[PDB]
Amino acid sequence: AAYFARRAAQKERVRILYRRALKDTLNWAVHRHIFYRDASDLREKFNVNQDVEDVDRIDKLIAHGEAEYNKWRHPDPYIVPWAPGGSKFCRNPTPPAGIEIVYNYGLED
Amino acid sequence: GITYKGVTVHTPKTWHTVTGKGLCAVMWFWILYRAKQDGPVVMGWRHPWDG
Amino acid sequence: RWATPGHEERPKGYFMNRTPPAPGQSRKWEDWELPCYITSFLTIVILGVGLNAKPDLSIETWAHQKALERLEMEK
Amino acid sequence: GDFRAKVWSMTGGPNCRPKHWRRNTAIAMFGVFLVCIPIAKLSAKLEQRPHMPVRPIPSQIWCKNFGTKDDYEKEH
Amino acid sequence: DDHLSREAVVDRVLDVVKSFPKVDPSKVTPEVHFQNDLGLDSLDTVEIVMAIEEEFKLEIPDKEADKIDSCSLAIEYVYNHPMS
Amino acid sequence: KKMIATQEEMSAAKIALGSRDMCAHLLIPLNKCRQAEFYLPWKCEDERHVYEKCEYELVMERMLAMKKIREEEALAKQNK
Amino acid sequence: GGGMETNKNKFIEDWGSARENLEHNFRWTRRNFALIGIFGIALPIIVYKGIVKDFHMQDEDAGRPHRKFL
Amino acid sequence: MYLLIVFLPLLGSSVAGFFGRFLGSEGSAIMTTTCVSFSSILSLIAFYEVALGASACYLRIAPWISSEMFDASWGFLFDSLTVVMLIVVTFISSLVHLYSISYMSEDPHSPRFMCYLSIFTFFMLMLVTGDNFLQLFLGWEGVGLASYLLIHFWFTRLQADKAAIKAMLVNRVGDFGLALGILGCFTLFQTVDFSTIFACASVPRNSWIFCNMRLNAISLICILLFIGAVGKSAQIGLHTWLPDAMEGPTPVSALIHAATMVTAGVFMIARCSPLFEYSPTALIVITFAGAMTSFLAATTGILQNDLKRVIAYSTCSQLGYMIFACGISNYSVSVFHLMNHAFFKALLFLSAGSVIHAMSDEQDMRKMGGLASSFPLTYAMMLIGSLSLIGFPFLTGFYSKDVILELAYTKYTISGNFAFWLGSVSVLFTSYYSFRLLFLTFLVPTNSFGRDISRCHDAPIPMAIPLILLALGSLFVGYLAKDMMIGLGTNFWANSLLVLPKNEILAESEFAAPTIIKLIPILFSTLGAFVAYNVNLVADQFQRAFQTSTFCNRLYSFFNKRWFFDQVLNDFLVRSFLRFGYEVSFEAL
Amino acid sequence: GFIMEFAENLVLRLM
Amino acid sequence: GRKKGLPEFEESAPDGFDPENPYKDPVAMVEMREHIVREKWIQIEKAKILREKVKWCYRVEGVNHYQKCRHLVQQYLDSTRGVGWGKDHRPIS
Amino acid sequence: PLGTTGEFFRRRDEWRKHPMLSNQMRHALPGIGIGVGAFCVYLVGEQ
Amino acid sequence: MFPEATLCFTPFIYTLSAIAIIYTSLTTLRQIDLKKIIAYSSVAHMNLVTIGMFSLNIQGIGGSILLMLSHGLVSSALFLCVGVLYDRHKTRLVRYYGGLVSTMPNFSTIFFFFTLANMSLPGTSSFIGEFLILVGAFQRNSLVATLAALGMILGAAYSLWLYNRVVSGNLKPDFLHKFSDLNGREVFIFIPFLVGLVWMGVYPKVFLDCMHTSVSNLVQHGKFH
Amino acid sequence: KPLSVNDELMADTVGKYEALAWLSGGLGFFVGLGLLAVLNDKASKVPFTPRVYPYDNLRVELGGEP
Ligand SMILES: CCCCCCCCCCCCCCCCCC(=O)O[C@@H](COC(=O)CCCCCCCCCCCCCCC)COP(=O)(O)OCC[N+](C)(C)C
Ligand SMILES: CCCCCCCCCCCCCCCCCCCC(=O)O[C@H](COC(=O)CCCCCCCCCCCCCC)COP(=O)(O)OCCN
Ligand SMILES: CCCCCCCCCCCC(=O)SCCNC(=O)CCNC(=O)[C@H](O)C(C)(C)COP(=O)(O)O
Repeated sequence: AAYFARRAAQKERVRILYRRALKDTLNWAVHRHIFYRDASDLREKFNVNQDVEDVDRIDKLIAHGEAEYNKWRHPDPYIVPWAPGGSKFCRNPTPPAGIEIVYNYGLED
Repeated sequence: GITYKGVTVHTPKTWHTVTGKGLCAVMWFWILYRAKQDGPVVMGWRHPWDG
Repeated sequence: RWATPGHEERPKGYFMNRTPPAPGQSRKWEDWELPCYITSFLTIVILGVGLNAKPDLSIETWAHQKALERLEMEK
Repeated sequence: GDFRAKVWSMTGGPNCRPKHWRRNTAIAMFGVFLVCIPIAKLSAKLEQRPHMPVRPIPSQIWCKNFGTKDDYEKEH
Repeated sequence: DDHLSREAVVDRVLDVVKSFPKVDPSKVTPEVHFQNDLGLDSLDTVEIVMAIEEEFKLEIPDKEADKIDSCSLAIEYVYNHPMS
Repeated sequence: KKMIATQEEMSAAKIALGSRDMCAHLLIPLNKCRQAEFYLPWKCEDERHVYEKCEYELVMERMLAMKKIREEEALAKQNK
Repeated sequence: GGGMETNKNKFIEDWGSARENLEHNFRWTRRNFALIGIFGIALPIIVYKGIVKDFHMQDEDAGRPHRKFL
Repeated sequence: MYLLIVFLPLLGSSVAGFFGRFLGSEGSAIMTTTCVSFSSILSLIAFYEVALGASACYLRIAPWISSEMFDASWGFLFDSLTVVMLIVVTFISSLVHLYSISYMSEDPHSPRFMCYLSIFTFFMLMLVTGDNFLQLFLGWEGVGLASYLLIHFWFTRLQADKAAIKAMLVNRVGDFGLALGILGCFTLFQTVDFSTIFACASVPRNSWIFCNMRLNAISLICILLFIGAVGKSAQIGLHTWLPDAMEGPTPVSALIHAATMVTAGVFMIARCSPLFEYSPTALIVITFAGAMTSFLAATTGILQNDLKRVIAYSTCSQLGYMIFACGISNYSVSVFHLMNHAFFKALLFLSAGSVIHAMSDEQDMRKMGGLASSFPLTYAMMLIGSLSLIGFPFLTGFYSKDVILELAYTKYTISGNFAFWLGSVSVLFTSYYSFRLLFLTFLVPTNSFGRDISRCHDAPIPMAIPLILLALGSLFVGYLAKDMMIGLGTNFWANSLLVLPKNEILAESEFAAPTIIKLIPILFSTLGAFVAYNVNLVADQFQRAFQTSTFCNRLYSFFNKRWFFDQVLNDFLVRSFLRFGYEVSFEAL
Repeated sequence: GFIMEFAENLVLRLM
Repeated sequence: GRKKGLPEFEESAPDGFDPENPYKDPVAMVEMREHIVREKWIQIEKAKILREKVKWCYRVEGVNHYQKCRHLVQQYLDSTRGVGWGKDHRPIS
Repeated sequence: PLGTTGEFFRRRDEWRKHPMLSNQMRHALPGIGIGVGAFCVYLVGEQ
Repeated sequence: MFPEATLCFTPFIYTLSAIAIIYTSLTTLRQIDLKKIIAYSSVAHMNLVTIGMFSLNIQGIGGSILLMLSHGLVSSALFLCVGVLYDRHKTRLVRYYGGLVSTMPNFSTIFFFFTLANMSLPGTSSFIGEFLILVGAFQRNSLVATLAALGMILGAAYSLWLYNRVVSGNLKPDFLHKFSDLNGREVFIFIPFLVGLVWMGVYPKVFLDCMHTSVSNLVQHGKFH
Repeated sequence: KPLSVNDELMADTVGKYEALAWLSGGLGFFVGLGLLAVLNDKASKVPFTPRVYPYDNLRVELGGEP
């Protein structure tokens, strides 16, 4: 089971780390012309380590990677305006369905 | 609008460009005209007529 | 946008959430509306025609004509 | 959506555009004028100007309390 | 103001996957697998998914971002989303 | 400079307190002409410049005295 | 679903019942003793001393002797 | 003619809010815009008649609260100070109403927005045209109510409601300070009228027993009143609400936050000047608070990436400048800078809103660039506003801010030196962040998305007329009103403002100072512009320090997260009070 | 003739 | 049936009320209380007229209000020392 | 423009060099030429 | 009736009233029941009233009578609003309520108006009495006035926070889905409160002038000077 | 999933005490500048004598005894 679970789950945490690192790298380096070198170096960090084949030493590398990312993460990242946490989120939302309005509610007899 | 690679940029109408250029030119001309009038006073080179 | 006639013929939703009456008929009043409307009319009549017609008896009007009289006599 | 067309609101609801808003707008403007007339008539009466203006000002056409409180010693 | 049709989505997504240095643009069908038909690194899949994200101006929640591993799923996701 | 604007005429022009300095006599016609010109910043220049010259003369005559008294303070202390 | 009445949830309802049945949850612990002997026994005394001393200082400023506020 | 200035917005709001179902989204705009515009033209004649004709009008309708001596009638006082604020409030409001006609052209609930704008205008007119401390307080609290109602105009959002409730809490502490000040005013003079209090404001030289302390009667009242200004004007103590209050519509930020309702504290200080002049202790506090605010906002606003949030710390810094300008006991310069800023800050907000609206509501400067060619008009309009803001020579922000800065130098006291230093560094920081906003939004290589650029439409007619009018204002009004307001010996203010003969330094400010002191802002602005160009437009981007230096990352977080005010203040006050109200008050009592 | 007169002379009678 | 006009209260201290023992004749006590209230209201509406005079002196004069209203200001603040049921400064009426 | 990641993202941004969006420094000061020309006309015409 | 005892017990009533105004207003934030939040908005007002009565001046005793009437209208109108909510939806927990601004707009407007009245906003009958009581207590003790003035801060906090839960927000169709705005009876019942709350808030001189002759014979009873 | 008892009130890179320390340093910067302004003693270096108004410093016009 470990050959498919205890190792492959790390092969998915690493994708998570790469994605959150790439978005943060783009956030810090505002200009596109500068983002390219930074992103290349960022992948070079992951690409150099791909020599690892034993869990005995990779797991702490992933832990240190998450620790490092959580330290250099941008204090104010970029969020799409209509994405959750954005500025246009829930501005004029589509009203929920199934809600009905009853007439002549309070009428004597 | 002109398309370079898929994306297109709509050209602004003549009214906007003319108005923007006119307002900016008025700003520059007003700044220069004021500089010729009381620029030396601000520079401290000569009083209004104080001395 | 400032020329086209509107789409909504009549305001959305009925007023006071009441189905409007049968054609060629009227909104039959409840058993409380007339005794409450005559009371909300006589109340306004009594207050408006009564508070604006009662004499201006007060301690801020009697004293403003007793101090205005002695503040003059000191001279 | 669908249920918000069955809710009566004084403001009018979302995307409200009555068929005869032009006539309603004209009536509303005319009523505002008719309710602003008495307000102006009252304002022209309770306004007090202790100082005569430097130059003839338009308020001397309707207002009449110009240079009246100059004898403040007899105020009440 | 109209959600672009599926084939229009196909055009741009295939353009994005085509414009990649490591891939071979010789045969790129909409029904391909990144790690089984094009033979790519695992990490460069994240880059392609991102480039899709900024292209359509949509933010994929990170959990199902890695779920996109084929051009088929990418088109379906960037199509069923209404705000795109 | 010995005062020319007496108390009664300064009151008549309603010169704001703090502007009733040694330069008030020039201030009265200047304030008369500012009102007649809607306080425009390019009508009343002859009147404004004379008053401003008066103010500058006052300030300079006061700064000179302050420099003199500071010099007197400096002279005494270091020559003790 | 022809009823205006709410579809009450067992979690919110029991939560509300627990948050309204706090009467029998006093346990006379030292934390409760602290919270009832500070913010129930000291703060009222501090406030009362404040008003009394304020009245005393108002009295002394006018020169009148202190009033027996007791 | 003068009740029509104050009640036209109210009548517009009572017809666009009660009968908006018959007028729709077009009639509810026409009604309110027409009413506010007629009020604005009536304010223009009021300016021609009261300020230029020098004949104030005093109008009393009826008594409101008539106790034994607590008399606060329904009175309106139109003097030089009142009319100057009128020609600003009723003009900016009338332009924002026209702006919202095209801005709220797709939003469903446009009529209620216009009703709220009109009711805000009416409350501001009640505030400025106030004869008592209560009719002033009525407007003072109604205006905060309108601000709260307009911040969460999109009630579906959660951040809008949080910002609206925080604004109300801060404004309510401000109203607490103001309420205590008003109570103090009655205890001495036994009146709340402005004429009687300002006439008898010199005689009292007595002491009170306040909160177990023997203080000075006038000084305590002045400090309590200044607390209200701190609450409303977003000063050092109470400012966090203003940056968060940007969640509302852009016309809301341009009107109730940029131009008006933050200048309410400055106006209250300026009007109560015949009272603040007799408490020298309070003036020191005002100067210190203004100096602190003008530096804190400037330091906070240099690292924001939100377009609207940068133009809020600018307002906070300008308010600090105006406040410590009153601290030097020069209220004419404070009102002059207030009226100047209400022209090049409303313009900035309107142009920013025009950019945001066209870019599909994109607010992050990191995701816009190269908009100068696409948006010619709005680029020019932001250039004019930014150059006015930084204080470019011979422009609207040059005739007031330079005077403010030279006045602090000639105030030879401990408090004046502090204000001079902080307000001189704030010029450099203001130039830096203003030019950063200009560069990132308009002149950098494009960093936006393809979809945003494809859907681009510049400002149409209803959103361009207010912009052009504000540009003409920010070009010429400073020069036009330089002589009447901050001239030597001017009688424009008449009895509106009182400066005692002892503390007036206007002449020395012009001719007692080295020429260098009159050029420090013009040099710091150039330095800031150069820094903002060199770190953004041509930079090798040494940001790697922000990724390797722990201190740099924490330092970046400090300025970005508003000096850690919200986090610390929340955790140590709000959370503590919430824990109290349950754990002690309800749990064990 | 006018309501105010009758109202005044009625309130005075009541008082 | 009241007669049209302002109320008529006789202006004289009720005979019988001797401050040595206030609770001796109850009838005079209530009359004395009402009378004292009446002169306190008179001295309040007299201090408000002076406030009106000061208010219209500050507005008509303008900048010169510091010398033209000095008499009125001190008169008003002298008649405000013993207004009535207010600050601790209570008149010995 | 260096590395596989950089090359990819750089190749994706080949639309940012759109002529209308490419250079914006040339439009940094919109009306400086016309304003300077008018001021020169004013300065020469006066004498 | 007891002039000599009221003066000696005045600090006691000030202390009790101030601590009640503080504690009750802080407790109100942590309630979940709609009718238990309003019932805690009455204790603070009725303890602010007992500061005015014991100040023994025209602004205090005279303003307490106006605050009593204003409370008798505002609280009895908020309880009517809660009854409106309860009669349709048989629940009182604030959690179940939200987004009523979209389905019950007239009720939202009326509830907002009475929330504004509850927080002592000027132009409403509550502000007149609140400010009169404050100016009647500052003249006697400056400290008690500050403690009473924090009361309006806490009241304006919880009064708008309750409304933000109940009216504004998103709808919750899982809990409750059928709605009905105010009926004919309900609007007509709320009308005399809307008219009697503004009439007392803009021109309270109609009520005050009927009491000064009687609230001044009360302010001085044992005093003869 | 029973609700928590305190379910009515519900800068990640900082802690309350650490951020308080940073805020205290930032606000002590102002105190340091204030003490520096005190040390500068600008009052002693005023370049002009106090202004002297006529008619005994405008005593009568400022409410003084006539
Ligand atoms: C009392 C002194 C202070 C006065 C302040 C006045 C400020 C306004 C007070 C009431 C504001 C209403 C807010 C509560 C309701 C929230 C919005 C609402 O639902 O109200 C309705 C009703 O519209 C109104 O808001 C009318 C109330 C305000 C307009 C009338 C006020 C009259 C002028 C102000 C009062 C005059 C005197 C003020 C000075 C003392 C609007 O519905 P819609 O905009 O169409 O959107 C709702 C969504 N849906 C359509 C799906 C239901
Ligand atoms: C369709 C409604 C939709 C919502 C409406 C929102 C609210 C709109 C209404 C606002 C309030 C209107 C009331 C007018 C307030 C301003 C005018 C004050 C009244 C006034 O000045 O006149 C006084 C009383 O006369 C009078 O005119 C009294 C008549 C007033 C009748 C009011 C009836 C209210 C019923 C309340 C019943 C409960 C009462 C509380 C126990 C007399 O003044 P004076 O004495 O100085 O005269 C001296 C002469 N000698
Ligand atoms: C904000 C700060 C930005 C982030 C800074 C850097 C943070 C991370 C730095 C530390 C991370 C590392 O070096 S360690 C992360 C990767 N290092 C390794 O040694 C992994 C060995 N290789 C594999 O597990 C597989 O090959 C796999 C990669 C799954 C590919 O899947 P395929 O088998 O199909 O190719």
